[PDB]
Amino acid sequence: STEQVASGLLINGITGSVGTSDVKLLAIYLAPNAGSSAIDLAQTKVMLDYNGKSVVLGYGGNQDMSSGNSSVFSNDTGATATTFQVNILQDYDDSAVDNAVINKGDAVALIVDVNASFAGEIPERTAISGKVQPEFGAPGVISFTTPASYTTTLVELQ
Amino acid sequence: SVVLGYGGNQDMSSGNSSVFSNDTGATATTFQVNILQDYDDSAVDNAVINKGD
Amino acid sequence: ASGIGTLIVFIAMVLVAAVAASVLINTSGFLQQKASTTGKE
Amino acid sequence: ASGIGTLIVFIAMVLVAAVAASVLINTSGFLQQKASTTGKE
Amino acid sequence: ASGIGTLIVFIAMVLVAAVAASVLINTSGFLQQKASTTGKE
Amino acid sequence: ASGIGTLIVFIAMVLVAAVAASVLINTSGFLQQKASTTGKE
Repeated sequence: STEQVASGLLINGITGSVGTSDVKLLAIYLAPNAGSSAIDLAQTKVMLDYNGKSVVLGYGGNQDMSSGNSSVFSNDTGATATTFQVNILQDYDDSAVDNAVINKGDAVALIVDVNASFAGEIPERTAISGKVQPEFGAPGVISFTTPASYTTTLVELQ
Repeated sequence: SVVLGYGGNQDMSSGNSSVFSNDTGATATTFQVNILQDYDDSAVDNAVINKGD
Repeated sequence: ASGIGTLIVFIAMVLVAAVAASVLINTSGFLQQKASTTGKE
Repeated sequence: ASGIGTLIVFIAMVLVAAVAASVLINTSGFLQQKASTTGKE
Repeated sequence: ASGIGTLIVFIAMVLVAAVAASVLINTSGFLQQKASTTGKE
Repeated sequence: ASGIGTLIVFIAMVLVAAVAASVLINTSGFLQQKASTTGKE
């Protein structure tokens, strides 16, 4: 019972990609709270809520070890449409390179495709919630109420 | 969206000049570190910044 | 015979502690995400 | 038996304190970098 | 004949008392060393 | 026979009370001596 009150999961920034007519890829940064024992990314599920659609996701069998490289939106983004994808940004004692275990101090990004999972688009002036429930910790809450104008090919959302 | 990391080259230029003219040829996926002030030489090796560097 | 002093108090206070903590953790996300939008709007 | 007074209050208030502080630290950078450009533009 | 009232209750309650005490002593070190690191981290 | 109700609960709760108090006393000096330097620096 101490492990349930101790652990957690902290969202610290959400970006999105655009470039045809509307947003179709989301990138979520992520980091564990500084009391968590061992967050295991093989069993964490993301819910999203939009347009009368409540969508539950699961882990997808593709990842990358991009610690040193660049161009986050240009490597291995073709195994989507029912799952999310995991990228590693920082790992000292290489405990997350295999079998998805985050210790105290990593940085892991998530990539979700929207066009092939909602069957459509995500226009402006909307409001979407959602949760990133771990196995036993406390969830981080999502809110990315969209801006009223799209200008560049890479827009910030949170 | 470009993510960088630490690069294996640095310098101890505390006293010299011409920042854009020394050891700028180990780039293209990383950044490079120069030291401008360190009293108790705690950042000369292994990159530890104390209070006041 | 009377050495069941843990079953009376320990498990019950652990569960009540978890409940009273889970109130305070879950009551903060609503107000932080309501207060964060207000300044930058 | 009833000496679990730290698990009720201490860890929960430390986490709520960190959350309520991280709101106030992260809400200031947007307004300082919006107010700094306004004068010199 | 019936003066064996100590063998029924005394030794058994001493052992159950030692067990129920050794639970409460040994269950506190984990939570104190988990709560001490949390504040100063 | 069953009048050993003090050995079960009393000594164990006194020791657990001392431990749970010694956590709270010793966890405050670090944060007070970290917070006192911060303002006057």
